[PDB]
Amino acid sequence: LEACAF
Amino acid sequence: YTRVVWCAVGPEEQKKCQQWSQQSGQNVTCATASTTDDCIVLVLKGEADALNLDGGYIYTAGKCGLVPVLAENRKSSKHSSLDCVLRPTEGYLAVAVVKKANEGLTWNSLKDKKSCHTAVDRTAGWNIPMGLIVNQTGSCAFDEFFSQSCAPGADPKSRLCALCAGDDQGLDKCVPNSKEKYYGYTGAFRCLAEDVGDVAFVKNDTVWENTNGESTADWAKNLKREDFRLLCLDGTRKPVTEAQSCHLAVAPNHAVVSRSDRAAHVEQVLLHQQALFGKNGKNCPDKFCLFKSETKNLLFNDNTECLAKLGGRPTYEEYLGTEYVTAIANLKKCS
Ligand SMILES: *[C@@H]1O[C@H](CO)[C@@H](O[C@@H]2O[C@H](CO)[C@@H](O)[C@H](O)[C@H]2NC(C)=O)[C@H](O)[C@H]1NC(C)=O
Ligand SMILES: *[C@@H]1O[C@H](CO)[C@@H](O[C@@H]2O[C@H](CO)[C@@H](O)[C@H](O)[C@H]2NC(C)=O)[C@H](O)[C@H]1NC(C)=O
Ligand SMILES: Cc1ccc(Cl)c(Nc2ccccc2C(=O)O)c1Cl
Ligand SMILES: *[C@@H]1O[C@H](CO)[C@@H](O)[C@H](O)[C@H]1NC(C)=O
Ligand SMILES: [Fe+3]
Ligand SMILES: [Zn+2]
Repeated sequence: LEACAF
Repeated sequence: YTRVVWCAVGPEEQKKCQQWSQQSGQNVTCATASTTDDCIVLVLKGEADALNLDGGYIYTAGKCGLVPVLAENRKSSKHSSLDCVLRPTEGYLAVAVVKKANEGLTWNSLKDKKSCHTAVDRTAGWNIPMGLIVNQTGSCAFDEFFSQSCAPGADPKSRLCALCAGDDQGLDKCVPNSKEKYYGYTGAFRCLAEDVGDVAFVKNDTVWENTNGESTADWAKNLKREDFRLLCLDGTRKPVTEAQSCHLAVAPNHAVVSRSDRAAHVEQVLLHQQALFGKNGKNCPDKFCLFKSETKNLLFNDNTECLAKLGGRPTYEEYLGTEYVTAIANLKKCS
């Protein structure tokens, strides 16, 4: 679910 | 300090943005990157302020904390009293399109065919048809479904880029920007019109706007609507007049995103800029039109009537809708 891709 | 830094994706958008910046007397200025994800990184770093995004890219940007500011609104049917800027957006219809002459291709016989996608991670081009295909096949190997594809952004040596053509010199194959001949809604529909692919995953408007003389571009100028059909999820084929009863999903409209701390200022500058250069803008077509690009959908879809205010100060999940966010999340479980 939880994380920015960068 | 009221200056807004737009992010242009690739060099055709950069040229357009440099024209807007000259006409705006540098109230807008331009940063450029090679892909939409790189522009999202520039906005995260504070080296650009904003860009317009497809709903799949709004999911990437919103997971990173960027927020929707204004949405594209095209011509509508109900609520004609309401000014474009105040009118609720309607979504657009994601479709699968094939040639009428490719008889007996249906949704149920797509396996091992050739496909044309707007880009990896985009709504109609990828999230909706690949999410549906992974679910129906019960398999995550969506890179093995079609025999060959053009899906800009995928690995250029893979089958998912085998049909991509690159630029006028044949460089940049499969890059997710307008230099790739088969990028975006118009490029994926050109991939089907030229019979490079068997199916294209685009939106209903792209079929209409690129047929029957609606485009004078060389590859489109002679295309006839009746030579295309839509693939419906119940296994039937319909004429392209029937998209309301033959689509894969209703997509949330493309929208401008920014950092949360610059949203209010981006919003105010864009509402002024479209008064100048929008559809009935004071300086459009005389000087510059923000919503035209010879069908290439540069910086905004060419069918955009205005950027509209959003009701309810929505988060990116509220703007995309819970159905769509859940569809994406499930698909991204595969990679
Ligand atoms: C599919 O897309 C086309 C193109 O946007 C829609 O046709 C336009 O619809 C408006 C009214 O909403 C007309 O004033 C335009 O003249 C039409 N454009 C063209 C080029 O014909 C069509 O309505 C859409 N179909 C559905 C079911 O949404
Ligand atoms: C792919 O399948 C999954 C699992 O059925 C779908 O995810 C569900 O969608 C509904 C409607 O939004 C929710 O009620 C469920 O709670 C979701 N389930 C799970 C496990 O997350 C998903 O929508 C399907 N993808 C597509 C494109 O239709
Ligand atoms: C019959 C059909 C089947 C599957 C989808 Cl995704 C859709 N798409 C929608 C239609 C109306 C309203 C919303 C949607 C949607 O995708 O959210 C419809 Cl319309
Ligand atoms: C530039 O922005 C300023 C401040 O809002 C405004 O006074 C001026 O009219 C703008 N001009 C253009 C051309 O965008
Ligand atoms: Fe889209
Ligand atoms: Zn809310």
